[PDB]
Formats: sequence, C-alpha cells, structure tokens
Amino acid sequence: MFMINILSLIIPILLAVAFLTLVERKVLGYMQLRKGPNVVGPYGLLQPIADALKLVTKEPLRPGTSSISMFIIAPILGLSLALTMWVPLPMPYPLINMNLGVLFMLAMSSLAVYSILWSGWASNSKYALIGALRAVAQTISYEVTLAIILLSVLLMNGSYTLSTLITTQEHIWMIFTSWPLAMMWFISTLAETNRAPFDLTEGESELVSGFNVEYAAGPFAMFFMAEYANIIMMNAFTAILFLGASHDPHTPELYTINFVLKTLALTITFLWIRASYPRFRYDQLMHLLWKSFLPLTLALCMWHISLPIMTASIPPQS
Amino acid sequence: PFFDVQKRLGLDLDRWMTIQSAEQPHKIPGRCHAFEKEWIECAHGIGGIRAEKECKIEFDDFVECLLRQKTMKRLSAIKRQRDKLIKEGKYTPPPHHLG
Amino acid sequence: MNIMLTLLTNVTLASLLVLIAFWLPQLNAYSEKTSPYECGFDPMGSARLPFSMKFFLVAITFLLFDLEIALLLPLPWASQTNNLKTMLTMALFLLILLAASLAYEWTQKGLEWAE
Amino acid sequence: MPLVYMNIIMAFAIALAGLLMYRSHLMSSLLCLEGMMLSLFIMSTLIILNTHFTLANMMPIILLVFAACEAALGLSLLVMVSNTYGTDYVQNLNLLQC
Amino acid sequence: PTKETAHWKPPPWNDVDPPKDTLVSNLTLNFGPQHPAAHGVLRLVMELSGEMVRKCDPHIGLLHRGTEKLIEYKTYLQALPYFDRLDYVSMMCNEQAYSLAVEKLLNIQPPPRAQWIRVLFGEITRLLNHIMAVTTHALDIGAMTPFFWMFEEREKMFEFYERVSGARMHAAYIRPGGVHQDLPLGLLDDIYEFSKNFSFRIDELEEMLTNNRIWRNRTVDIGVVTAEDALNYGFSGVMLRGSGIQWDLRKT
Amino acid sequence: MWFEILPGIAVMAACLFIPGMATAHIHKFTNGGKEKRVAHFSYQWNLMERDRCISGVNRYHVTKGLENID
Amino acid sequence: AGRIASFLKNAWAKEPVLVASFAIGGLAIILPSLSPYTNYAIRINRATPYNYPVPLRDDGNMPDVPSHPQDPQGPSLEWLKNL
Amino acid sequence: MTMYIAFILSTIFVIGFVGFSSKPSPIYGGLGLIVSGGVGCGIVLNFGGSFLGLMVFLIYLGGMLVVFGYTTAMATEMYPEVWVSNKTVFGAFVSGLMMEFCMVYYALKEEEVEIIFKFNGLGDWVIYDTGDSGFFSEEAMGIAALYSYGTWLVIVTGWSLLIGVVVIMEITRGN
Amino acid sequence: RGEYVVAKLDDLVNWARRSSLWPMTFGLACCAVEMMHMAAPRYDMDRFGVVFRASPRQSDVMIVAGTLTNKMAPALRKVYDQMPEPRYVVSMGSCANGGGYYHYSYSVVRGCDRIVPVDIYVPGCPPTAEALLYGILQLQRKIKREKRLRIWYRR
Amino acid sequence: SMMKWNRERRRLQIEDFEARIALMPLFQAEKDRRVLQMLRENLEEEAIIMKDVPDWKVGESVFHTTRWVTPMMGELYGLRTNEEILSATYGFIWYT
Ligand SMILES: COC1=C(OC)C(=O)C(C/C=C(\C)CC/C=C(/C)CC/C=C(/C)CC/C=C(\C)CC/C=C(/C)CC/C=C(\C)CC/C=C(\C)CC/C=C(\C)CC/C=C(/C)CCC=C(C)C)=C(C)C1=O
Ligand code: SF4
Repeated sequence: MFMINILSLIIPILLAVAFLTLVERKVLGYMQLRKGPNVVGPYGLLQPIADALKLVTKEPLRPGTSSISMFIIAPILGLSLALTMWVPLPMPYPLINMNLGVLFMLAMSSLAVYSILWSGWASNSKYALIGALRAVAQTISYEVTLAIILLSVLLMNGSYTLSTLITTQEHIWMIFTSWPLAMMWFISTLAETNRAPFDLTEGESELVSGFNVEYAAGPFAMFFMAEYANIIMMNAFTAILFLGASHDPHTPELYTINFVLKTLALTITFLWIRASYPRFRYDQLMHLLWKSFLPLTLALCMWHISLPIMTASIPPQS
Repeated sequence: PFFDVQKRLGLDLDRWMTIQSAEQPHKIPGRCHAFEKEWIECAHGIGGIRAEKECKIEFDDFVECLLRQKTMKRLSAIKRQRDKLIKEGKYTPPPHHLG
Repeated sequence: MNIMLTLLTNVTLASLLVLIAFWLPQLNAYSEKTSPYECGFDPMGSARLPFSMKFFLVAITFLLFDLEIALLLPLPWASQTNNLKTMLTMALFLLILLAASLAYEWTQKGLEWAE
Repeated sequence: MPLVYMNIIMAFAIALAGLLMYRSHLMSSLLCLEGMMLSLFIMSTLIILNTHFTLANMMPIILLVFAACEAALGLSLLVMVSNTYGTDYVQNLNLLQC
Repeated sequence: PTKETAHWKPPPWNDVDPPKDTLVSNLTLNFGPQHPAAHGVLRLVMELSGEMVRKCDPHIGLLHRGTEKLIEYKTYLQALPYFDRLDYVSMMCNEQAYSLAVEKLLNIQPPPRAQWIRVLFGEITRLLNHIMAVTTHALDIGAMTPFFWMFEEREKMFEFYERVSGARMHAAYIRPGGVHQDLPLGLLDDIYEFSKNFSFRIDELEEMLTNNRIWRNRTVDIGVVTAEDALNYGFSGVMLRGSGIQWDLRKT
Repeated sequence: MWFEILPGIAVMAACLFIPGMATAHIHKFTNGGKEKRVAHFSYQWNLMERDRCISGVNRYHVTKGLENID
Repeated sequence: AGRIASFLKNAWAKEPVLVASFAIGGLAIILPSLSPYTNYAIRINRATPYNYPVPLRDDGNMPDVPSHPQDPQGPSLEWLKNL
Repeated sequence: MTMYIAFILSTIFVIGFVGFSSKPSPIYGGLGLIVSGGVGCGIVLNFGGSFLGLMVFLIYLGGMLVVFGYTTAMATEMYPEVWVSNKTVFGAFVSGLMMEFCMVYYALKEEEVEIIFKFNGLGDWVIYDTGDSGFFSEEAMGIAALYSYGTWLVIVTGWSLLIGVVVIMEITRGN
Repeated sequence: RGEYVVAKLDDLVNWARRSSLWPMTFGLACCAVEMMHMAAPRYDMDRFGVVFRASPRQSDVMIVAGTLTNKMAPALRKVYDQMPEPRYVVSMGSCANGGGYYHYSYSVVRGCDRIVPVDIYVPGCPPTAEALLYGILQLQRKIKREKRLRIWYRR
Repeated sequence: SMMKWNRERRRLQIEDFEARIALMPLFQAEKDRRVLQMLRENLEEEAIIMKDVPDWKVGESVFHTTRWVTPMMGELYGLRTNEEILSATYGFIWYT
C-alpha cells in the first residue's frame, strides 16, 4: 500500500493548494473590506474548481520565439520539486525517514531557480529576461541565510534527522530559544517564495510578471501550483522548526491536528503580511540581506554554536 | 616532502590522514587496516627501492584487499560456469540458494 | 525503491498535468499570435541581447559564500567530538573568516550592488 | 575494478576531450572543466566510502571547495573578456599574437 | 619573416590596443504603451545604463482628443462639460476654473451662496483627488489596502455628487454665473457625518504609510527637486509646496 | 463577518489533515499495529534483519517472546 | 572616554544591527573560555560509549580495573546523573 | 529487474556527460551536467554517501546556477545556439553513445575488457563490504572530523576563500 | 444519444468560463476611474470570480475604458490580437462604444468596434459602476448560453 | 529549559547505548556463525560446481596471508537468490 500512501500525500496537497487560491482571495478581501468570492457555490467554496477548469481549457499559447523543450520542462521542474519536497516532513510518522531530511529539503529548495531561469529565458521576452535574473538573484541570495539559520537552529537539535526535531522541542517551543533567528528565517522564507513584500519579480509596473509572462493556461498554472505549494510547505517547515507540538505515540492524530493548525496560522500570517506591506525595491531588497540580515545571522550562528558547549548541553547525536 | 618542517619543528600537519591505519575518529578501522599495518610495519627504515621487493607479498595482498580484482575475477569465473551448466541443465541449486 | 517510487510518482504526475495542459485545449493557430509582447508593444529587437549588468559581483560572491556554507555544514556532527575546545576555536575561525570576507566585500564596494 | 569505476573514469576522459578540444565557446569549455571535477568528485567519493577511509571522508568537500573557486574566477575572467570583446566566442580571442 | 609574418603588426608601446568598436549602450526601453500602471495610457522611452536612469522621454498624446480644437465650435454653455471630462479626478475644480474665467469676462459675480457651494464642493473634489493620488501611489508601490479603504469613502463622495448634480462623476454643476441649482435637503447633515468620520481613517492611512520602514525607504529622499529649479520648470501645486516655496493660490 | 473565511480554510484544514493520519495509520496498519521501526543507523538495520529472520514469515513487525523459545 | 562612548552611541543608533551582531559575536568567543562548564561538556562527550569497551586480559595486579561490570571500583559518572 | 540500477546510474551518468561535453548550446551542456550530477548523486548515495551526495546536490546545483547567471548575462547573443544547430554535435553525441556501449557489450561477454586498466563486467554489488556501523554514520563522522583532525585543512581553505574573494574583487574591479 | 453527454460537458465548461472571466483592465479615461470604483469595497467585482488584475496573456475579457485615440489604436490592436481565445471584449462608456463627446475629433477613432470586436456595449458617461457590473453580468449570461461542443457534435 | 532537557536526552542516549553494549556480544556471536554458514554452504556447493573445470583448485584463498579476513560480501551472497543480495546490499540505503 506504499503507493496508496504516496497518492494520499500528493492529492490532498493538491486540494490544499487549490483552496489556498480561495482562502487568499477571501482573506485579502476581508482585510481590505471586500466580501471575497462567495458566488461560486456556498461561500465561494466551488470557485477554485471553475478557475482550474478554465485554465485547463484555456488555450496554451506556444511562444513563437522560444524553444519548447524548456517551455515544457520548467513547469515540470517547478511543480514536481515542490511536491516531492513535501516527502520527508514529520507528520507524527513522516512518510520517508531520511536521515538528512532537513538538508534534503533545503537542497531541493534551491532547485526553484532551475525552473525560474528556464522560464525567464526560454519564453524570450524583455520582462521575462529581466525577471529571471532578478528573481534568481533574490532566491539564491536568501538561500544562504536560510542555510546558516537552519544550521544554527539544528545545532541544538542534535542531527539532520527531521523526525527527532519534535523530540528536540517537546517541552518548550523552539522559538523561545531562537526567536531572533526565526524572525529572520520566517522573513527569508517570505523572500524565497516571492511574496508581495519581497516578491520583486511581478512588480506590475516594470516587470509585470517577471517569469510567468508568456506562460499560459496549464504550464502557467503549474508555476502557480508550485508557488502556492511552497507557501504551505515552508510554513509547515517553520511550524515544526519553531512552533513545536505534543505527540503521544498512542494517539498520532493529536500532533497531526496541532501541526495543521500551526501551518494554517503561518499561512494566514503570510497573507496577513502581503495584504498590508508595500513592495521592496531590488536595491533595498538585496540591501536588506547583504547589509543587515547576513551579519546578524552570522553572529547568531556563532552564538548558537558556542552556547551548547558552554552550557554543557550538546544535543544527542543519535 | 621537499622541506619536511613537520618532523623538524615537531608537529603533524597532514600526516594524520595520509594512511588509513592512523587513529580514525572513534576507532573506525579502514577496510584494509590489517593489510596496510602489515605493509607499513614491513617496510620501515628499509628504503623504497629495497622495501618494494621484500614487502611485495604484503603489497599485493594489500592491493587485492583494496580492489578485490583477483577475488571478484574468481567469483566471475564461478558464476560463468554455474550459469553455463545450469543453462545446459545438470543440477539444481540447493534450497539454501532459493529459500 | 520506496524513495525512488515517490520520485517516479511525482514526475509522472507532473508530466500528466503538463500533457493535459498542452494537448487538451484547441487553438486556431493563426500567425499574428506569435508576435511577442511588451506592455502593449513587442520587445522590439531585444530580450536576447547580452545583458550589460553589475550585480554579477553579488552573483559570484553568492557562490564564494556557498563554498564556506558547505564547509561549515558538518557542524552538528562535529559538535559530538571529544576535543571540543579545538572544534570551538576552529569553527569560530570559520565564522570569523565568513565575517571578514563579508567586511572586505563591504568596505571595498563589493557587495555594494555595482552601479 | 567494476563498471562504476569504468563509467566515471570514461566520463572524465570525455570531459577531458570536451573541455580541451575546444569547439567555439569559452563558457561551455569551462562548463566542461567544472563537470570534470564533478566526475573526479564522484570517483574520489567511491573509494573513500568503499574502503572505510574515515578521515578521507572530508577530502571530497575539501576537493570541492577549491574547485568551484577555480570556476569562481573562470566565469569571472569570462566577463572581463566579454565586456570588451563582446562574446565568449574564442576565435576573435587573437589580439595577443606576437 | 617568411610570408604570413607580414600580417603581424607590432604591438603598441603602451601594451594597450586601440579601444575597439564602441559597445557603450543603455538598452532603450519603451516601457509601454498599454502598461496599465500609468492610469492606462503612457509611453516612456527610457535610456539607462542598466539601473540608474540616464535619460527618459515621455510620450503623451496616447489619449489625445481634439478638445482644444473642439471648444471653438460649441457655445460656452456647451463648452462646460469638456472641463468636467478634462481632469477627471478634480471635476468640480476644473468646472470652477472654467466658470470663473467665463463670468470674469462678463464682469459678473456669482451670488454668495453660489460661492460657498463652489468652495465646499471644490474642497470635496480636493479630498477625492488627493485620495486618488495617495492610494494609487501606494498601489504602485505595493500597498493594496489603503486603495480600497479610502475608495469606499470616495464612493461616499460620489453619492453626494450624484445627489447634487445628477451624475456621480461628471456633474456639469458649476456653471458661469453660479452653480446650476440648489442642494437637496439633508445633504449638509450627511456631509457633516462624513466629515466627522473621515479623520479617523485619514490618520489610519497615515499610520500604515507615514512611519512604515519600507514606505519611507522606497520613497524618502528619492528624486530631490531643488526649490530654485522647481519654479523655473513651471512646477506648481504640491510640487512647489513639497520643495519649500510658500505659495498657494487659495491664499495669495 | 470573518466567519465566511471559516469554510474556506476548513476544507483546507481537512486538505492538510489527510496526510497526517493516512501516513500514521498505514504504518500502524502495516507493522502489526506497531508504528514503523525507524532504522537511522546500521545497528537498527541489523536488529530489523534479525527480527525478520527470527519471525520466519519474512515480516519484521511479527514478534515472538519467550514462548517462542524453550 | 567621551569619544568612545559617543561612537558606541552613534553605532547603536546609525547601524544598530552592526553593533548587535558585533556584541553577540564578541560574547560568542569569550564566554566558552570563561564558562566553567565546557569541561563538563567534554565529560559528556567522553561518557558516551559509541563502541564496545573491549575488556583487558586478566593476569593479576590491576585493582583499578573492575573484575565485574557491577563492581564498585572503576570509572563512574554520578556527576552525569546529578547534572 | 532493478538489480542493475547501481550500474545504470553510472551509465546514464556517462551519456548525460557526453551531451554535456558534446559542445552544444551552453545551457544544453548545463542540462547534460545537471542530469549527470542528479544521477551521480544516486551513485554516491546508494554506496552509503548520503551526506556527500546531498552536499554535491546542494553546492553543485547552486554552482551551475551561477554559471547560468552569466550565460544569460555575458554569454548570450542575438541567435543563441541550439542543441541541433551545428552538424558536428550529433556526431560527437553518437560517438559518445557507441564507445561505452561496445565496451560494456564486451564486459558482458568477456568480463576482461582491456581498455586502459583492468576491469570486470560482473556488476558492482560485489565490491560492498559486510559489517556494521553501531549508532553512527561513518560518512558523517568522517566529515565531522574536519574540526578535530582537519587542523591544516580548514585553515588553508578559509585562507584561500578569503584570497578568493580578494581576487574576485580585484580582477572585476574595472579600475 | 450524444446531446445529453455533450451538453452536460459543455455546460460545465461554459459555467467554468463564465464564473472566472479575468478582465484586462485597460483604462484610458474617467471610465477607468469608474471601473476602479466598481472594484472598490462597495460593489466588489472580485466577489464574482472576476479578478480585475490580469496580464494580457492570462485574461479573458478586455474592458475598453475610455476614449480610444488614433495613437492608441495600434497598441490596443496588438493587445487584443495577442489575447488568447476565448476573448470577449466589452466597451464601456459612450466614447469607447462609438465616438463619444469627442466624436468629431481628428485623432479619436469613432468607436472601439472599428478597431476591435465588441461583445457587450456598456453605455454611460461614465457608466455608473453598477451599470458596468451589470454589463459584466450580461457577458456572464452570454457565456452561459454557449454551445461550443454542441455545434461541434452537430456540425 | 533546553539545557536541562538536552541533559536528560544525553542520559537517555547513554542508557540506550549501554543496552547496545549489553547486547552486542550476542549479535556478534550469531553473526560470525551466520557468515561462516554462508561461507561453508558456498564452499560445498562450489566444490560440486568446480569438479568439471580442469584447473580450479577448490576452496583456494587468493591471499598469501594465512590470517583470516572478513569475507568480501560478494562470495557471501553469491549464487544466492537475487532478492537476498539486493536486500543485503541496498536495504539500509533503500529503507525508509
Ligand atoms: C492611477 O494609477 C494606477 C496605476 O499606476 C499608475 C496602477 O498601476 C494601477 C494598476 C493596479 C491594479 C490593477 C490593482 C489590482 C487590484 C485588484 C483588486 C485586483 C487584484 C486582486 C487580488 C486579490 C490580488 C491577487 C494577486 C495575487 C494573490 C498574487 C499576484 C501575483 C501573481 C503571480 C498572480 C497572477 C495571476 C495568476 C497566476 C492567475 C491565477 C491562477 C490560478 C488561481 C490557478 C488555480 C489552479 C488550481 C486551483 C488548480 C487545482 C484545481 C483543482 C480543482 C484541484 C483538484 C484537482 C485535481 C487534479 C486533484 C491602477 C489601477 C491605477 O489606478
Ligand atoms: S464616455 Fe464619458 S466617462 Fe467615458 S471616457 Fe468618454 S467622456 Fe470619459
């Protein structure tokens, strides 16, 4: 029944992404005095179905000045990596117990550049070619901060086994020990998913869309699926990493409920931030991390590597 | 080395890793710790162009421990004959070879 | 097997989505659609010209920092060593060198996004 | 010496051919050069994991760290010929003649 | 030398070759013309060394109507709505300008109540237009909420516009010789309630934008305009007041 | 009227709910009611292999106590 | 005196992130030497027996080495229990 | 049969390398390198090198990212090359396919291929070693020994990375 | 027979299109501001599945909002010609529908229809936000009465 | 809180390890017998395999040293079933 478990992982994530496209249009609207979609079915519950059907049966235009190979491969990479990057998550019993789950998923997180670059260049438009390099620079320059933050946080966990992370927290929420770190991490997450405060790639004055310009219908919707699957996946990552929960082995459902509630809360915080803040400028965008975020992250990592030694509280390796 | 500062001024700088019978982390021995111990302690203070011939049998035993060229070739010959006579059909593998 | 089975399932699923996306809909296939786009116009004679740029330096210092991030990655395993004092001093050396490279990047324009 | 060793050695031999036998591109050539070190990285990791050379386990990343540095300057040199000359096509790359 | 050595020019003494064909370029951008992030019509042919803009070239005419040719075929009474449709965020202000010109020609003054209605509705127009500017600016910069929050109040303004003239946007109200007709009964009370309620959202917009880090950083001290160079350039309104010249036609 | 959003995320919650117990239950389903025996180190793998051999049914999660031995 | 304090104040105002990072970093190096528990961390790491304690061949006159794994004499880690 | 995967992982490594070295459009050489690295990560992984495999995954899929970063910046042109543009690239590619194919055919028939060194065609599963690891991964512990026994290695590296950022500064400074 | 299945299927498809039309804004004059008021809290276009914001590549309907001048016409033409099928264009405002106040100009085309096909003619100067919204609803009912696969099956 | 909980986790790890040292001798004592059983079974079977071959000295050791070496896993899982060798090599790597 292994493949059944796989499918029970993919398909519900697909419905989650689908209805995220409704909850965002409702949350944003209510945040800005709009009722949101409530015409397609009860309370707009059916609205994601209609737009999905439209985008499936919308004409997918072939970019005439393009090589179709990457125009098709880039959605494949963006979507497949986004879903397979859900594989090693510690649900009460994680699907795949990869001994280096956190490093596994961090490494796959860097692969979104490998959809961004082919989308931006293959489509062969000025907006596309600009936004490809700009977004690539964004995500790569924030991946480093993600890396040192992950290392510094893990130095108190014990290993790269992402199932034992729960065992690390157990008593207290891990944010209580690394709230300065998480505050950076969360924001860098906001940067890596290209969200309204840090998106910089859409920029609907000078980049319009940046990467998903010439993409239409299906391949276009695939990059949205990747984008709004990374939202849930990284919010869940942050949820377990800092917002711990209880897990009794005889009752696996308890940790499941707590974890999904944490993920929903963090995604709502994502929508909350985007509904309010203005959008960064590329100059300030890289100034935020090179000038400000990176030195603080380096110093915090030094603090969090020296701390277990002086307290004689090194975490258990196994 | 050309100018061996390592033993002159008295510290190891790279000699810790050079061979795999050294003190490995948490005493994790190498695959061929015994063979290379035999080879190294065989050829000590003897001279390379003299030790290469006295410590020969140790050396090829060490190399065969590293690569298993001869042993895997022997296995390949055994598998060849087994498959040949099985295809031409004389005996059947005993149940320990099936389950 | 298991892990490889999940990767296979995901890649095939993605490919079915793109196949339905690119094959199911119907297009009249008329010529003037192929004209490219820029906020109403087309991108004149560009979108493939060599890109006279400046943040190349940021792009390359990314990689140069990524090597050192790889170097400091083994830390969680490294903290489980007998001689913790040497590990502490030498890891601190690594992060100090990180900071020094960043500082030289800083004062000597460098990480300052070139103009 | 099993087939995995043949395959990565043979991959290195064709990387040697591809980088060293230039066709027309400097960027693609240094790309072949950095693929060369990938082949050597895999090759090195093979024996090291095979023989339980516990210390030498750190040699690949070490071997890695320097190698990218080469590419770190290589492409860095590539821009410096590019802004003046225009492309990475090495056939105009002829000014230094005598 | 044998043969091909003839085509082996000696290197220069500096060791630097004569600089080759000028590749200096700033990669002209058209930045339009649909580009709905310009209120819909605009063209900026920009010349830029990548990021710092070297030299821009706006192309107005993308919404060109022969209104200035159109006026001298209709009477003034028929010419009034052109100004209403001219600066369509400050309708009653344009009508005030045109009407004041007209009965300045006629040596006629509007009745005092006409003056008071004119100034009251011109100030309502000022509120409308400033809401336009600030909210749509925040939309360009990225802020979406201040758009809709103040646009509900703008709709409330449109209700008054409808209740006085008859159309929520293009009033044709302020005519030469005073306003067209009196206000409906109860309009003043509703204006009073709206004015009571408005400041509590004006400050609300302020708190979101004024002290915010990234609203300031994207906007503070970008594109300075010198006070001397402002007035020679024909700049007017807040453009002058932003720089520092104490000038305002409402007072002087 | 924020509760109009409540249906919207509720199914979303259910959408993220299913991967929780599904993986949790199937493990419990597959390993004889026990949860999966994670093998993060070769000692765990050797223990699992010896359990599989001792079971005699090629099923590691089948376990026999002292009643199996003399 | 006054110049140093004023420069610290300006740094705490002009680039607050820089001073915070420099401070917490400067602590990160000087506490581990000062702290009295790093030796206890070394004891933690040496306590864990990743491998088997292979016994010694008994021949007489090693009172230090316990004869039995339950014997009283030998290395003990009651400090570990109290810690 | 998924027996031969540990073989084929290397095999797809070879022919993904040839097209990578077939001198195609720079991005297509990059794609060849990308598939080669992705399939070689499996080669190191199934040998037990989990950390090193994921490590090369991360750093190398950033490293080819940056070499892309100038491919669209300092290497593109009006008409970018295509993996079918030049006629010779097909010949290079097919010469890539038939050589190791003939050699593996021989290694499947004679198992004593004479090319360069001495090689046996009897798979790769043999060369593994029986044993155990207790409660520690050998690869992770070995790479962790960098901060205890890698006295000189980390020092010389960090010095080299500092000098590297210095030279990267100086050569690209543009006076 | 086949009408049952094909009608149910194409009814599904045209419903999906009807409830998810994406405007391509395109505001040229005061009609743009009135449309913006129509997306304000009060009327809340975004409720009906319309999304107002849409790049011309991913959009279903163009609202020609304002006077269309001669200088604009090639740009609007290139915008519509790139618009993926299906593409229904609604003209708002007397100016865009035909002529306008500036009907007898020298650099204003006398109607968007002379430039691009118009699916719904929305009158008003400006058409008050809810009148625009009603035009959008009329286009929605037009999408409801869509028999693509019926005509295919009965060609 | 993390200091005290991590100390408790170190206590749990030393306890689990002490169990591992307690049980290591039995696993070693079963493993050497199991490996020798594979070796002897392969030796007897390969003896019948090699009777026909004119030049194959049965049971020979390629190594000149008389010291016993850890059997190379190839001859361990040799003529055995393909699933057995597949597990023995790639089980830990493939296990999840
Ligand atoms: C005066 O001056 C002015 C300016 O300047 C000077 C201006 O600038 C502007 C311009 C300003 C604007 C246009 C303002 C826009 C305002 C609005 C109210 C409209 C936008 C409203 C929003 C709520 C914002 C929405 C945007 C978001 C969230 C992100 C933006 C970025 C993107 C990349 C999104 C772009 C759109 C995309 C990608 C299309 C959406 C596609 C989908 C939702 C696909 C969904 C697919 C699925 C669900 C698939 C799964 C389906 C199913 C059924 C699951 C089950 C199936 C299985 C197989 C299992 C103006 C007007 C102005 O006045
Ligand atoms: S129809 Fe009226 S509101 Fe619309 S653009 Fe023309 S004058 Fe302006």
